[PDB]
Amino acid sequence: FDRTAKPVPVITSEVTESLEDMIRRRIQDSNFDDLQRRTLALSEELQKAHSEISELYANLVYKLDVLSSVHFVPKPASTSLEIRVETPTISMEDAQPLYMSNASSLAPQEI
Amino acid sequence: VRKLKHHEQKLLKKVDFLEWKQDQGHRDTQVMRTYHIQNREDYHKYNRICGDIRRLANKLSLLPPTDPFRRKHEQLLLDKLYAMGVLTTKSKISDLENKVTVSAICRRRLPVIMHRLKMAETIQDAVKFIEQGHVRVGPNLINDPAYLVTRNMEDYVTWVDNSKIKKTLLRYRNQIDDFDFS
Amino acid sequence: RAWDLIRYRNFRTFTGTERIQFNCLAVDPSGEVVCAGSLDNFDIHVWSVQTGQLLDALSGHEGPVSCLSFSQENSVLASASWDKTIRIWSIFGRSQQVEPIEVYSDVLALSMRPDGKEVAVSTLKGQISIFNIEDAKQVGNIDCRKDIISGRFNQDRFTAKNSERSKFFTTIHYSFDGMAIVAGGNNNSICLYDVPNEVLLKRFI
Amino acid sequence: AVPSVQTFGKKKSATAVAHVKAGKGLIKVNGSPITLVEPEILRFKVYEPLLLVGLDKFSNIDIRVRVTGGGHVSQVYAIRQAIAKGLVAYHQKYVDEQSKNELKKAFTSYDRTLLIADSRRPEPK
Amino acid sequence: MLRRQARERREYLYRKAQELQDSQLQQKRQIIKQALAQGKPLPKELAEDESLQKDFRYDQSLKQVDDEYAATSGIMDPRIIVTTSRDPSTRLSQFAKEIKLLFPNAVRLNRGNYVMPNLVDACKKSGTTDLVVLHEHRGVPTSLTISHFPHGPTAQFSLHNVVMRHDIINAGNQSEVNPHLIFDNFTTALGKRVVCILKHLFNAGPKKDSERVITFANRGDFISVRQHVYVRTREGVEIAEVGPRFEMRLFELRLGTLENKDADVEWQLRRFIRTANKKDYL
Amino acid sequence: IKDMFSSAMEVARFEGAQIKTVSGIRGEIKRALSKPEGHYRAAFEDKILMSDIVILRSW
Repeated sequence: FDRTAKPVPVITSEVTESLEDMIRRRIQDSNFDDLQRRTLALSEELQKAHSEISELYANLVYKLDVLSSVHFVPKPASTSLEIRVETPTISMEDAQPLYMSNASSLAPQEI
Repeated sequence: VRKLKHHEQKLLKKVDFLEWKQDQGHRDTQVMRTYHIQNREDYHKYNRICGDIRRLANKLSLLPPTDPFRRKHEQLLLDKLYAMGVLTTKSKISDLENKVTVSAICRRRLPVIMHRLKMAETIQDAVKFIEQGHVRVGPNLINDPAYLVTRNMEDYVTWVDNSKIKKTLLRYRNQIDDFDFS
Repeated sequence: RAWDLIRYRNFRTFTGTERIQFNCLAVDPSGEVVCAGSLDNFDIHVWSVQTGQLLDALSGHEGPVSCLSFSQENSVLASASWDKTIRIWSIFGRSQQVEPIEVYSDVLALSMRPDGKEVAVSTLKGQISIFNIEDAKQVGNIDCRKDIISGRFNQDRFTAKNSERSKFFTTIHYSFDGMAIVAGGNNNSICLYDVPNEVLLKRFI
Repeated sequence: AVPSVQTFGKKKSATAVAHVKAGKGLIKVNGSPITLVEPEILRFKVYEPLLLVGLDKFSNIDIRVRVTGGGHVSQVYAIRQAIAKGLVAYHQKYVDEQSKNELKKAFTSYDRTLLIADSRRPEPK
Repeated sequence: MLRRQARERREYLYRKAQELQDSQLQQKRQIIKQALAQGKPLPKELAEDESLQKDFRYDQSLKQVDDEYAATSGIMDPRIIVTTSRDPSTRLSQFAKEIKLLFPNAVRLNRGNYVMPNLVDACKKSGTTDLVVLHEHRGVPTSLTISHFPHGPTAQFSLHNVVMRHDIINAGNQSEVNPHLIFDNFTTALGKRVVCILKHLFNAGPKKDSERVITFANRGDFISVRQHVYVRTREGVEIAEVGPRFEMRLFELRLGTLENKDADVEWQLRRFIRTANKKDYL
Repeated sequence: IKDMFSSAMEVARFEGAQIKTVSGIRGEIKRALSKPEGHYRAAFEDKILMSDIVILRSW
């Protein structure tokens, strides 16, 4: 007659010796699958193109967020360096005849 | 004016009082009807923004293609213009000049969204329910018909609670509960 | 963002994973943990103060987190959803257990007594309820829909009596005595409810 | 017309549709008086919204309650829920407000399950 | 949440069905880029388009895991639930614990008088990556489904040759550390679906010298999975087996969760077909 | 399906066999039913009738 399905394969020791000798080949060569983690001027005319076009985009974001009733979807990434200057930190606050902080802005560890 | 004759015609080949090239096909009226927007200057208050999308699209097209600014910068923008929901898909970068239309931004209006979510029957009738004060976004009810609604914020429009129009809905399913005083 | 008041500077700028808005905030009294809540995500993000990583994304709300606040006594925190449920969290020390307390409508702007044993809520029906923490039950509730003055705007089409704009309270803060609540919303009026006697004291336009 | 108020009551899979209208003081469950509820031990589990607040406040009202679904017990938790909700939502509508906050503070101190459905939604650990 | 979780599915479909009509435009923009790079001739229907010509000036700046797993892929660890069918036999209630041990971040919640809606719907709420439910015949476990929760796919697996770990000996207890994986003999595009739907059940980025490795081997259309530990001798690697032996076979693949029962069927094992026994991954 | 095979052992010599019907639907015969001696469970591709006559081709 005629069948209709290759049945359940019988696990002989011959199958496993074909299988565990595969695993030794992929461990010892260390080529195996795994779910790797996801990490994380130029020209005088081109920079002036870049500087115009970011001044226009920040004008656009101010308009579009006002349409959207401020509910703003944040920017994905942001990496920046900044430079702080040691001042006696009455001089970082607004013009007013008092103060709350007397020491310098740079920490003693940071100097 | 008169359905002027054939010899009147050739001298007045160009005059027309209703339709001008300045007037630009009356596109501004033609989409004010389809979305039922209240004040006239509302169109060109969008069409200044919807033009300003394309002017930023154009100069960002004039940068060279393998520039990690330019590749970063419109995909930065299509994130926002899809979150706000003016454009259907995020894939094409040339939706940003071709699919950004006023009728795209004029259907994230609140009364259109109340007609999309099948709240009111028609689109004029949704303006009738907003102006009377039956609809709300989260805590506070909204009263300007022309409230833009973010695709994220599009989840949260409901009928305002204890209203006479959210009471009638619950009577149809025979599921009122006056401990809520619905 | 964290800030210093001795030096006027950020310590660290805590951020999420997928860049979410943050409405509200809760700080561990022993200043180790800063929790924040959204409208976009409805997951309570949790940052450590030292390491700017997020320790954990506390989740389990339907609808956004309105407010978040910590006990100053035993440092359990309690969230305030818009799925009409206060959910009180216990996040310190091998417990990680959760207790939801259902309320009637959307809650917003929670606040906790300095006892650390009661939680005062402001729902959207107007009514302010006062729950216990060690039990899930409530002590009592005080009714705030009537004694709220509401304005009719200029562009309105409804009477000021039957608009549902402003008859709830978008904030509450217990007094440090633990005996009085001051509430204030998008309305014209501020209130001073007494907590045991359950009656307002004076209403401020 | 006729002043009525409809409230629901829900335990495991049992609903309870309690119409409350101004009347003479009869209280029916499925076209049968409330003194004939089935489990006969839990009959005082449905006399709780009668006897907590005081039986005087039922002198002018009708309580027509009809229930489906549930079992023997989990219907008795539905008729005690919809009578408490149907009483405390008639005093905010057609009787005085200060009655309602007296009731809602009475059912609360006794058992809060009378008012809001204790939904035992799952938890994964 | 319930309305939000529904409407992101609707937009994910319209973002997917847009790509099928824009796959044709995706193909033609390869031709424009190459002919601009190297090669003069340019085909007829792409010649007469002025639409696609102006369209290309923006389109020149454009550029793999599955689309459901794409947002999380390496960033967030999965948290998974192994749960059992209904009133389980005490053999399979052991066997759900070997599935709870074979993955990391796996908790075992005994199921009884839960419905599949309120166990799904109370899991999207609490937030889990996916759901592992088992079935059995007379103690021998037979079936197994993995179903990614935020409207993600599901994969009903039939598993034939099982050897539970509690049968063997009191040899000890498993390593439970993050495993390396081994995927063998996955060539088909449907085979890559089963890769990317199984792989994300493990915590991302295993160490280079973690000691237990979980092989998923596909000889003869039966995905055969074994659990191994290894140490490396002076010459060869020497391994030994702990944990379950499976044969396994997927037989239907919905695009919804296992709740849904009317979602779109990506793949379905046809048994009753003239060429059923012929092909592989069919 | 009844009275095609005499014993429950006779079915076991024939399981996995591509059974077809008059109506034209296919299937396989899978397990020998025990408590009567002859019958067996068989999964078709669609709902077989009562009025229908299964035939297993053989040589």
